[PDB]
Amino acid sequence: MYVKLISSDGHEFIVKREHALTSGTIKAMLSGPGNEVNFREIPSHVLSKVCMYFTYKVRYTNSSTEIPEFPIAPEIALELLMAANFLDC
Amino acid sequence: MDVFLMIRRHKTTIFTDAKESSTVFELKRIVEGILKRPPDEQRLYKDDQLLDDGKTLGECGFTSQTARPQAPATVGLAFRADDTFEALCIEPFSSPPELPDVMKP
Amino acid sequence: PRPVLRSVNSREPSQVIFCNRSPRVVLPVWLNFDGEPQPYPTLPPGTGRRIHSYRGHLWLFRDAGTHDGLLVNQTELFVPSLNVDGQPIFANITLPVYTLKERCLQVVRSLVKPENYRRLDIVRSLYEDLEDHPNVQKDLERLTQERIAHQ
Amino acid sequence: AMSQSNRELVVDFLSYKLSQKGYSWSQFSVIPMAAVKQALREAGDEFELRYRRAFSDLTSQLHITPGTAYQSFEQVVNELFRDGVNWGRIVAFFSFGGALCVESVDKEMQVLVSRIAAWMATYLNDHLEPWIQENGGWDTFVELYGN
Repeated sequence: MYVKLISSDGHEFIVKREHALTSGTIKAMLSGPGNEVNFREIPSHVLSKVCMYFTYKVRYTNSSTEIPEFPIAPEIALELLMAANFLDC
Repeated sequence: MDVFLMIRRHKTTIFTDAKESSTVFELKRIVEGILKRPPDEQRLYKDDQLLDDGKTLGECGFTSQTARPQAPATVGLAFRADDTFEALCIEPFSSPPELPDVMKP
Repeated sequence: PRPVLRSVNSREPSQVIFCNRSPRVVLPVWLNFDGEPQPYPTLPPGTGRRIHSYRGHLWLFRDAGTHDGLLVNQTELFVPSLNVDGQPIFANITLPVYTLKERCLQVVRSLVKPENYRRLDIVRSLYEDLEDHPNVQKDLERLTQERIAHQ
Repeated sequence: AMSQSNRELVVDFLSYKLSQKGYSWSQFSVIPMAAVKQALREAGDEFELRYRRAFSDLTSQLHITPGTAYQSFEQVVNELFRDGVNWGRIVAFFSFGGALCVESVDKEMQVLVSRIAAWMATYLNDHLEPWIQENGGWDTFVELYGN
Protein backbone atom coordinates (compact mmCIF):
# COMPACT_ATOMS: atom_id res chain seq x y z
CA MET A 1 0.00 0.00 0.00
CA TYR A 2 2.04 2.97 -1.39
CA VAL A 3 1.41 6.77 -1.64
CA LYS A 4 3.11 9.37 -3.88
CA LEU A 5 4.85 12.52 -2.49
CA ILE A 6 5.66 15.12 -5.23
CA SER A 7 8.43 17.75 -4.86
CA SER A 8 8.42 21.38 -6.16
CA ASP A 9 10.60 20.27 -9.18
CA GLY A 10 8.14 17.40 -10.00
CA HIS A 11 10.08 14.38 -8.56
CA GLU A 12 7.61 11.62 -7.52
CA PHE A 13 8.51 9.67 -4.33
CA ILE A 14 6.57 6.37 -3.93
CA VAL A 15 6.70 5.27 -0.23
CA LYS A 16 4.66 2.84 1.94
CA ARG A 17 1.59 4.64 3.42
CA GLU A 18 2.80 3.57 6.94
CA HIS A 19 6.13 5.43 6.25
CA ALA A 20 4.39 8.63 4.92
CA LEU A 21 2.08 8.69 8.05
CA THR A 22 5.32 9.37 10.09
CA SER A 23 4.65 13.04 9.04
CA GLY A 24 1.76 14.68 11.01
CA THR A 25 1.17 17.04 8.02
CA ILE A 26 1.08 14.17 5.43
CA LYS A 27 -1.12 12.06 7.82
CA ALA A 28 -3.60 15.03 8.12
CA MET A 29 -3.64 15.64 4.31
CA LEU A 30 -4.10 11.88 3.49
CA SER A 31 -6.80 11.50 6.26
CA GLY A 32 -8.66 14.65 5.07
CA PRO A 33 -11.38 15.08 2.40
CA GLY A 34 -11.22 13.75 -1.23
CA ASN A 35 -3.24 8.85 -3.15
CA GLU A 36 -0.70 11.70 -3.58
CA VAL A 37 0.49 14.82 -1.73
CA ASN A 38 2.02 17.64 -3.84
CA PHE A 39 4.51 20.04 -2.08
CA ARG A 40 4.85 23.19 -4.24
CA GLU A 41 7.87 24.57 -2.22
CA ILE A 42 9.81 21.46 -0.98
CA PRO A 43 12.53 20.52 -3.51
CA SER A 44 13.56 16.92 -4.41
CA HIS A 45 16.94 17.01 -2.50
CA VAL A 46 14.94 17.77 0.74
CA LEU A 47 11.88 15.50 0.13
CA SER A 48 14.16 12.49 -0.78
CA LYS A 49 16.04 13.03 2.57
CA VAL A 50 12.64 13.20 4.43
CA CYS A 51 11.67 9.81 2.83
CA MET A 52 15.01 8.33 4.08
CA TYR A 53 14.04 9.60 7.59
CA PHE A 54 10.64 7.76 7.28
CA THR A 55 12.50 4.48 6.35
CA TYR A 56 14.92 4.99 9.33
CA LYS A 57 12.06 5.82 11.80
CA VAL A 58 9.92 2.76 10.87
CA ARG A 59 13.00 0.41 10.81
CA TYR A 60 14.49 1.49 14.20
CA THR A 61 11.33 2.45 16.26
CA ASN A 62 10.76 -0.12 19.11
CA SER A 63 14.13 -1.81 18.16
CA SER A 64 15.92 -3.55 21.13
CA THR A 65 19.29 -3.35 19.23
CA GLU A 66 21.88 -0.53 18.84
CA ILE A 67 20.49 2.05 16.32
CA PRO A 68 22.72 4.23 14.12
CA GLU A 69 22.83 8.07 14.10
CA PHE A 70 20.57 9.71 11.46
CA PRO A 71 23.20 11.59 9.38
CA ILE A 72 22.57 15.19 8.09
CA ALA A 73 25.11 17.01 5.84
CA PRO A 74 25.74 20.67 6.84
CA GLU A 75 24.58 21.78 3.33
CA ILE A 76 20.99 20.38 3.82
CA ALA A 77 20.62 20.89 7.65
CA LEU A 78 18.76 24.30 7.53
CA GLU A 79 16.36 23.31 4.67
CA LEU A 80 15.73 19.90 6.35
CA LEU A 81 14.97 21.63 9.74
CA MET A 82 12.43 23.93 7.98
CA ALA A 83 10.85 20.91 6.14
CA ALA A 84 10.80 18.73 9.36
CA ASN A 85 9.03 21.60 11.23
CA PHE A 86 6.59 22.16 8.29
CA LEU A 87 5.86 18.38 7.91
CA ASP A 88 5.58 17.71 11.72
CA CYS A 89 8.02 14.73 11.74
CA MET B 1 19.33 -9.43 6.23
CA ASP B 2 17.44 -6.40 4.76
CA VAL B 3 18.81 -3.90 2.15
CA PHE B 4 17.15 -0.44 1.70
CA LEU B 5 16.74 0.80 -1.89
CA MET B 6 15.72 3.74 -4.07
CA ILE B 7 14.47 2.28 -7.42
CA ARG B 8 14.86 5.26 -9.81
CA ARG B 9 13.60 5.97 -13.37
CA HIS B 10 13.19 9.47 -14.94
CA LYS B 11 11.51 11.56 -12.13
CA THR B 12 10.18 8.44 -10.21
CA THR B 13 11.85 7.15 -6.97
CA ILE B 14 10.43 4.06 -5.15
CA PHE B 15 11.57 3.59 -1.50
CA THR B 16 11.46 -0.14 -0.58
CA ASP B 17 13.50 -2.86 1.21
CA ALA B 18 14.38 -6.46 0.18
CA LYS B 19 16.47 -9.42 1.53
CA GLU B 20 20.19 -9.57 0.50
CA SER B 21 19.26 -13.20 -0.52
CA SER B 22 16.25 -12.05 -2.69
CA THR B 23 16.84 -12.00 -6.52
CA VAL B 24 16.85 -9.22 -9.20
CA PHE B 25 13.80 -11.04 -10.73
CA GLU B 26 11.99 -10.87 -7.32
CA LEU B 27 12.75 -7.07 -7.13
CA LYS B 28 11.19 -6.71 -10.66
CA ARG B 29 8.01 -8.42 -9.25
CA ILE B 30 8.00 -5.69 -6.50
CA VAL B 31 8.29 -2.99 -9.26
CA GLU B 32 5.47 -4.71 -11.30
CA GLY B 33 3.12 -4.42 -8.25
CA ILE B 34 3.79 -0.61 -8.05
CA LEU B 35 4.40 0.57 -11.69
CA LYS B 36 2.36 -2.15 -13.54
CA ARG B 37 5.13 -3.33 -15.97
CA PRO B 38 6.08 -7.06 -15.99
CA PRO B 39 9.68 -8.23 -15.26
CA ASP B 40 10.44 -8.93 -19.00
CA GLU B 41 9.62 -5.20 -19.66
CA GLN B 42 12.16 -4.07 -16.95
CA ARG B 43 15.96 -3.64 -16.76
CA LEU B 44 17.47 -3.02 -13.27
CA TYR B 45 20.96 -1.42 -12.93
CA LYS B 46 23.61 -0.83 -10.27
CA ASP B 47 25.19 2.35 -11.75
CA ASP B 48 25.70 1.47 -15.50
CA GLN B 49 25.87 -2.36 -14.86
CA LEU B 50 22.74 -4.25 -16.10
CA LEU B 51 21.72 -6.80 -13.40
CA ASP B 52 21.04 -10.49 -14.31
CA ASP B 53 17.57 -11.75 -13.08
CA GLY B 54 19.20 -14.86 -11.46
CA LYS B 55 21.66 -12.97 -9.15
CA THR B 56 20.80 -12.07 -5.50
CA LEU B 57 20.97 -8.35 -4.46
CA GLY B 58 24.01 -9.36 -2.29
CA GLU B 59 25.78 -10.81 -5.41
CA CYS B 60 25.07 -7.43 -7.19
CA GLY B 61 26.75 -5.45 -4.30
CA PHE B 62 23.64 -4.42 -2.26
CA THR B 63 24.67 -5.18 1.39
CA SER B 64 23.39 -3.89 4.79
CA GLN B 65 26.57 -1.68 5.00
CA THR B 66 26.00 -0.02 1.54
CA ALA B 67 22.11 -0.04 1.54
CA ARG B 68 21.00 1.41 4.94
CA PRO B 69 17.53 2.78 5.89
CA GLN B 70 19.06 6.30 6.42
CA ALA B 71 21.28 6.02 3.25
CA PRO B 72 19.61 3.66 0.70
CA ALA B 73 21.40 2.26 -2.41
CA THR B 74 20.14 3.35 -5.89
CA VAL B 75 18.77 0.77 -8.40
CA GLY B 76 18.29 2.19 -11.94
CA LEU B 77 15.11 1.13 -13.82
CA ALA B 78 14.48 1.20 -17.61
CA PHE B 79 11.26 0.02 -19.38
CA ARG B 80 10.95 -1.87 -22.71
CA ALA B 81 9.51 0.88 -24.99
CA ASP B 82 8.90 -1.42 -28.03
CA ASP B 83 10.86 -4.65 -28.85
CA THR B 84 13.89 -2.65 -27.43
CA PHE B 85 14.62 -0.93 -24.05
CA GLU B 86 14.68 2.87 -23.52
CA ALA B 87 18.12 4.24 -22.45
CA LEU B 88 18.57 4.27 -18.63
CA CYS B 89 17.65 7.87 -17.59
CA ILE B 90 17.51 9.11 -13.93
CA GLU B 91 16.80 12.86 -13.47
CA PRO B 92 19.10 14.22 -10.71
CA PHE B 93 17.59 15.66 -7.48
CA SER B 94 17.82 19.47 -6.90
CA SER B 95 20.99 20.95 -5.25
CA PRO B 96 21.22 22.70 -1.83
CA PRO B 97 22.32 26.38 -1.70
CA GLU B 98 25.84 27.57 -0.71
CA LEU B 99 26.47 26.93 3.04
CA PRO B 100 25.70 30.20 4.95
CA ASP B 101 28.67 31.94 6.73
CA VAL B 102 27.39 31.22 10.31
CA MET B 103 27.36 27.40 9.54
CA LYS B 104 31.11 27.25 8.56
CA PRO B 105 33.90 26.25 11.01
CA PRO C 1 6.21 16.46 49.88
CA ARG C 2 8.58 13.77 48.41
CA PRO C 3 9.06 14.19 44.61
CA VAL C 4 7.29 11.41 42.58
CA LEU C 5 10.54 10.70 40.60
CA ARG C 6 13.25 9.83 43.19
CA SER C 7 15.48 6.89 44.21
CA VAL C 8 14.21 4.76 47.16
CA ASN C 9 16.83 4.27 49.94
CA SER C 10 16.48 0.42 49.65
CA ARG C 11 20.11 -0.13 50.94
CA GLU C 12 19.79 -3.37 48.81
CA PRO C 13 22.87 -3.74 46.53
CA SER C 14 22.34 -4.29 42.75
CA GLN C 15 25.33 -4.82 40.37
CA VAL C 16 24.61 -3.01 37.04
CA ILE C 17 26.44 -2.87 33.70
CA PHE C 18 26.17 0.55 32.01
CA CYS C 19 26.62 -0.46 28.32
CA ASN C 20 26.97 2.58 25.99
CA ARG C 21 25.60 1.23 22.63
CA SER C 22 25.42 4.83 21.24
CA PRO C 23 27.98 6.98 19.35
CA ARG C 24 27.59 9.71 22.07
CA VAL C 25 29.72 10.25 25.20
CA VAL C 26 27.14 9.39 27.92
CA LEU C 27 26.51 11.29 31.21
CA PRO C 28 24.70 8.98 33.67
CA VAL C 29 22.35 10.97 35.97
CA TRP C 30 21.20 9.55 39.35
CA LEU C 31 18.00 10.89 40.98
CA ASN C 32 18.87 11.16 44.72
CA PHE C 33 16.47 10.36 47.63
CA ASP C 34 14.85 13.83 47.19
CA GLY C 35 14.63 13.55 43.34
CA GLU C 36 17.61 15.91 42.64
CA PRO C 37 19.56 14.87 39.48
CA GLN C 38 23.26 14.10 40.33
CA PRO C 39 25.79 13.61 37.47
CA TYR C 40 28.12 10.54 37.49
CA PRO C 41 31.29 9.97 35.41
CA THR C 42 30.98 9.74 31.59
CA LEU C 43 31.02 6.56 29.40
CA PRO C 44 32.78 6.80 25.99
CA PRO C 45 30.94 5.27 22.97
CA GLY C 46 30.93 1.41 22.77
CA THR C 47 32.26 0.98 26.37
CA GLY C 48 30.69 -0.98 29.28
CA ARG C 49 31.34 -0.48 33.04
CA ARG C 50 30.24 -2.68 36.01
CA ILE C 51 28.86 -0.27 38.69
CA HIS C 52 27.47 -0.59 42.27
CA SER C 53 23.83 0.63 42.49
CA TYR C 54 20.75 -0.33 44.58
CA ARG C 55 17.22 -1.72 44.05
CA GLY C 56 14.65 1.05 43.31
CA HIS C 57 17.31 3.67 42.35
CA LEU C 58 16.36 5.86 39.30
CA TRP C 59 18.85 6.69 36.47
CA LEU C 60 18.64 8.89 33.29
CA PHE C 61 21.28 9.03 30.48
CA ARG C 62 22.22 12.15 28.43
CA ASP C 63 24.76 13.17 25.77
CA ALA C 64 27.62 14.51 28.02
CA GLY C 65 28.28 17.47 25.62
CA THR C 66 24.82 18.48 24.22
CA HIS C 67 22.43 17.08 26.95
CA ASP C 68 20.36 15.23 24.26
CA GLY C 69 18.20 12.56 25.99
CA LEU C 70 19.17 8.89 25.45
CA LEU C 71 17.25 5.61 26.01
CA VAL C 72 18.16 2.79 28.47
CA ASN C 73 16.52 -0.63 27.74
CA GLN C 74 14.33 1.33 25.21
CA THR C 75 12.88 3.75 27.86
CA GLU C 76 13.89 7.06 29.58
CA LEU C 77 14.27 5.78 33.21
CA PHE C 78 16.37 2.79 34.43
CA VAL C 79 15.54 1.16 37.84
CA PRO C 80 17.88 -1.63 39.08
CA SER C 81 16.15 -4.82 40.39
CA LEU C 82 17.78 -7.57 42.57
CA ASN C 83 20.47 -9.66 40.72
CA VAL C 84 19.08 -13.20 39.95
CA ASP C 85 21.71 -16.06 39.98
CA GLY C 86 24.44 -13.41 40.66
CA GLN C 87 24.18 -11.98 37.08
CA PRO C 88 24.40 -8.15 36.75
CA ILE C 89 21.44 -6.03 35.45
CA PHE C 90 22.19 -4.67 31.91
CA ALA C 91 21.49 -0.93 31.29
CA ASN C 92 21.69 -0.88 27.44
CA ILE C 93 22.10 2.84 26.54
CA THR C 94 21.07 3.67 22.92
CA LEU C 95 20.02 6.62 20.71
CA PRO C 96 16.27 7.22 20.70
CA VAL C 97 14.72 7.62 17.23
CA TYR C 98 14.67 11.45 17.54
CA THR C 99 11.96 13.29 15.53
CA LEU C 100 13.52 14.60 12.28
CA LYS C 101 12.93 18.13 13.70
CA GLU C 102 14.86 17.39 16.97
CA ARG C 103 17.67 15.65 14.96
CA CYS C 104 17.89 18.74 12.65
CA LEU C 105 17.99 21.06 15.75
CA GLN C 106 20.86 18.87 17.17
CA VAL C 107 22.88 19.19 13.90
CA VAL C 108 22.29 22.99 13.47
CA ARG C 109 23.25 23.54 17.19
CA SER C 110 26.47 21.50 16.48
CA LEU C 111 27.40 23.68 13.41
CA VAL C 112 26.45 27.20 14.69
CA LYS C 113 27.95 29.24 17.60
CA PRO C 114 25.15 29.94 20.16
CA GLU C 115 25.60 33.76 19.61
CA ASN C 116 24.88 33.15 15.84
CA TYR C 117 21.54 31.21 16.24
CA ARG C 118 19.76 34.63 16.12
CA ARG C 119 21.49 35.39 12.72
CA LEU C 120 20.14 32.22 10.96
CA ASP C 121 17.64 33.04 8.15
CA ILE C 122 14.76 31.13 9.88
CA VAL C 123 11.41 32.13 11.49
CA ARG C 124 11.62 33.24 15.16
CA SER C 125 9.80 30.07 16.44
CA LEU C 126 12.66 27.90 14.97
CA TYR C 127 15.35 30.21 16.49
CA GLU C 128 13.52 29.72 19.86
CA ASP C 129 13.48 25.89 19.25
CA LEU C 130 17.34 25.98 18.74
CA GLU C 131 17.79 28.10 21.92
CA ASP C 132 15.57 25.77 24.06
CA HIS C 133 18.35 23.13 24.54
CA PRO C 134 17.38 19.68 25.90
CA ASN C 135 17.86 19.29 29.70
CA VAL C 136 17.04 16.71 32.47
CA GLN C 137 14.80 19.25 34.35
CA LYS C 138 12.40 19.62 31.33
CA ASP C 139 12.20 15.78 30.89
CA LEU C 140 11.60 15.14 34.67
CA GLU C 141 8.65 17.66 34.58
CA ARG C 142 7.13 15.77 31.57
CA LEU C 143 7.81 12.27 33.09
CA THR C 144 6.30 13.48 36.46
CA GLN C 145 3.15 14.76 34.58
CA GLU C 146 2.93 11.44 32.60
CA ARG C 147 2.99 9.38 35.88
CA ILE C 148 0.49 11.80 37.64
CA ALA C 149 -1.91 11.28 34.63
CA HIS C 150 -1.28 7.46 35.04
CA GLN C 151 -1.48 7.37 38.92
CA ALA D 1 22.50 8.89 83.61
CA MET D 2 22.24 8.12 79.81
CA SER D 3 21.28 11.87 79.61
CA GLN D 4 24.79 12.95 80.85
CA SER D 5 26.59 10.47 78.47
CA ASN D 6 24.42 11.69 75.49
CA ARG D 7 25.27 15.35 76.45
CA GLU D 8 29.04 14.42 76.45
CA LEU D 9 28.68 12.79 72.97
CA VAL D 10 27.01 15.99 71.59
CA VAL D 11 29.81 18.24 72.99
CA ASP D 12 32.56 15.88 71.70
CA PHE D 13 31.04 15.71 68.16
CA LEU D 14 30.42 19.51 67.92
CA SER D 15 34.00 20.15 69.30
CA TYR D 16 35.35 17.86 66.49
CA LYS D 17 33.33 19.64 63.68
CA LEU D 18 34.38 23.13 64.93
CA SER D 19 38.06 21.93 65.23
CA GLN D 20 37.94 20.78 61.53
CA LYS D 21 36.92 24.38 60.49
CA GLY D 22 39.62 25.82 62.84
CA TYR D 23 37.50 26.81 65.90
CA SER D 24 37.98 25.54 69.51
CA TRP D 25 34.96 24.55 71.69
CA SER D 26 35.91 26.26 75.03
CA GLN D 27 35.13 29.83 73.74
CA PHE D 28 31.50 28.72 72.85
CA SER D 29 30.85 26.94 76.25
CA VAL D 30 28.73 2.62 81.68
CA ILE D 31 29.26 2.88 77.86
CA PRO D 32 32.73 2.74 76.21
CA MET D 33 32.76 6.57 75.83
CA ALA D 34 36.19 6.90 74.06
CA ALA D 35 35.15 4.19 71.50
CA VAL D 36 31.62 5.76 70.99
CA LYS D 37 33.09 9.31 70.48
CA GLN D 38 35.70 8.03 67.93
CA ALA D 39 33.08 5.95 65.99
CA LEU D 40 30.65 8.95 65.94
CA ARG D 41 33.45 11.31 64.68
CA GLU D 42 34.40 8.81 61.87
CA ALA D 43 30.69 8.10 61.04
CA GLY D 44 30.03 11.89 60.76
CA ASP D 45 33.05 12.28 58.38
CA GLU D 46 31.76 9.33 56.23
CA PHE D 47 28.17 10.74 56.23
CA GLU D 48 29.36 14.25 55.11
CA LEU D 49 31.78 12.79 52.46
CA ARG D 50 29.52 10.10 50.89
CA TYR D 51 25.81 10.45 51.92
CA ARG D 52 24.62 13.97 52.94
CA ARG D 53 24.15 15.25 49.31
CA ALA D 54 21.90 12.19 48.52
CA PHE D 55 19.20 13.66 50.87
CA SER D 56 17.25 16.96 51.23
CA ASP D 57 19.52 19.71 52.73
CA LEU D 58 17.95 20.42 56.21
CA THR D 59 20.07 23.68 56.52
CA SER D 60 17.72 25.09 53.78
CA GLN D 61 14.69 24.39 56.11
CA LEU D 62 16.14 25.90 59.37
CA HIS D 63 18.01 29.26 59.58
CA ILE D 64 18.73 29.67 63.36
CA THR D 65 18.72 33.27 64.73
CA PRO D 66 18.70 34.39 68.42
CA GLY D 67 14.82 34.30 68.29
CA THR D 68 14.52 30.70 66.87
CA ALA D 69 12.54 28.37 69.24
CA TYR D 70 13.57 24.74 70.09
CA GLN D 71 10.19 23.68 68.51
CA SER D 72 11.46 24.87 65.04
CA PHE D 73 14.65 22.71 65.43
CA GLU D 74 12.55 19.73 66.70
CA GLN D 75 10.11 20.03 63.70
CA VAL D 76 13.02 20.04 61.16
CA VAL D 77 14.85 17.13 62.95
CA ASN D 78 11.46 15.22 63.01
CA GLU D 79 11.66 15.25 59.11
CA LEU D 80 15.04 13.40 59.40
CA PHE D 81 13.26 10.65 61.45
CA ARG D 82 9.96 10.80 59.40
CA ASP D 83 10.27 7.02 58.55
CA GLY D 84 11.66 6.09 62.02
CA VAL D 85 15.10 5.84 63.70
CA ASN D 86 18.20 3.92 62.55
CA TRP D 87 21.95 4.44 63.34
CA GLY D 88 22.51 6.18 59.94
CA ARG D 89 19.78 8.80 60.65
CA ILE D 90 21.27 9.34 64.18
CA VAL D 91 24.68 10.07 62.50
CA ALA D 92 22.86 12.47 60.08
CA PHE D 93 21.31 14.23 63.16
CA PHE D 94 24.82 14.72 64.72
CA SER D 95 26.21 15.96 61.33
CA PHE D 96 23.20 18.37 61.02
CA GLY D 97 23.93 19.87 64.49
CA GLY D 98 27.61 20.23 63.46
CA ALA D 99 26.62 22.10 60.23
CA LEU D 100 24.26 24.40 62.27
CA CYS D 101 27.13 25.23 64.74
CA VAL D 102 29.62 25.99 61.88
CA GLU D 103 26.96 28.14 60.07
CA SER D 104 26.25 30.05 63.37
CA VAL D 105 30.02 30.86 63.77
CA ASP D 106 30.21 31.89 60.03
CA LYS D 107 27.22 34.32 60.56
CA GLU D 108 28.81 35.80 63.78
CA MET D 109 26.14 34.24 66.10
CA GLN D 110 28.63 32.33 68.34
CA VAL D 111 26.00 32.34 71.23
CA LEU D 112 23.90 29.78 69.23
CA VAL D 113 26.67 27.05 69.45
CA SER D 114 25.94 26.32 73.19
CA ARG D 115 22.15 26.59 72.46
CA ILE D 116 22.34 24.09 69.51
CA ALA D 117 24.29 21.67 71.84
CA ALA D 118 21.45 21.98 74.46
CA TRP D 119 18.79 21.46 71.71
CA MET D 120 20.59 18.30 70.43
CA ALA D 121 20.83 16.86 74.02
CA THR D 122 17.06 17.54 74.54
CA TYR D 123 16.12 15.87 71.19
CA LEU D 124 18.43 12.86 71.98
CA ASN D 125 16.88 12.40 75.50
CA ASP D 126 13.22 12.89 74.34
CA HIS D 127 13.18 11.22 70.85
CA LEU D 128 16.21 8.88 70.39
CA GLU D 129 17.37 7.37 73.78
CA PRO D 130 14.34 4.97 73.93
CA TRP D 131 15.26 3.64 70.43
CA ILE D 132 18.98 3.41 71.46
CA GLN D 133 18.00 1.41 74.64
CA GLU D 134 15.93 -0.94 72.34
CA ASN D 135 18.67 -1.38 69.65
CA GLY D 136 21.76 -2.59 71.60
CA GLY D 137 22.86 0.85 72.93
CA TRP D 138 25.94 2.87 71.83
CA ASP D 139 27.88 -0.46 72.35
CA THR D 140 26.11 -1.87 69.22
CA PHE D 141 26.68 1.46 67.35
CA VAL D 142 30.48 0.94 67.92
CA GLU D 143 30.23 -2.74 66.71
CA LEU D 144 28.47 -1.65 63.44
CA TYR D 145 30.20 1.75 62.71
CA GLY D 146 33.53 1.60 64.67
CA ASN D 147 36.96 0.67 63.17
